[PDB]
Amino acid sequence: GDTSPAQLIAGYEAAAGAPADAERGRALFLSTQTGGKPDTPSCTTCHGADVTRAGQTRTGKEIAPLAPSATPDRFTDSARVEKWLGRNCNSVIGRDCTPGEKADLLAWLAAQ
Ligand code: HEC
Ligand SMILES: [C-]#N
Repeated sequence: GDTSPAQLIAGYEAAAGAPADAERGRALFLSTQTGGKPDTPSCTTCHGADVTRAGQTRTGKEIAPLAPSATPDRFTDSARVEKWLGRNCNSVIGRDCTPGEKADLLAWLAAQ
């Protein structure tokens, strides 16, 4: 792609002013939120709790696994991460994810 996962995470860490924390990323990803859309209370609603397995849309269509260990080119395009997170941070949390949240989430996801 046009970037590496490390370059993406570094960019978010610089915007947040702090290093990524993958344990915080894991906790946010598995969390149940109440501020966003009713049908999507968690990132796991579509991607599952184990990101090495396929996820499912809200209609049951298969979503390729988010883990780079199962799907190779994950997190190698800066616009694609922004485009999807720009949509589903709002759907799950009710607001855009901050750059620190994006750093933490990708740091956890990139190691799976
Ligand atoms: C269903 C409505 C979703 C919810 C809720 C969340 N995500 Fe998602 N995500 C969804 C799709 C259909 C896709 C694209 C399909 C694909 O195979 O990529 C994505 C994509 C992402 C990405 C980008 C991956 C890349 O290749 O760079 C990321 C980083 C991601 N999803 C993470 C993520 C998080 C952190 C969520 C909660 C805030 C979340 N997703 C919610 C579908 C859905
Ligand atoms: C997904 N975003």
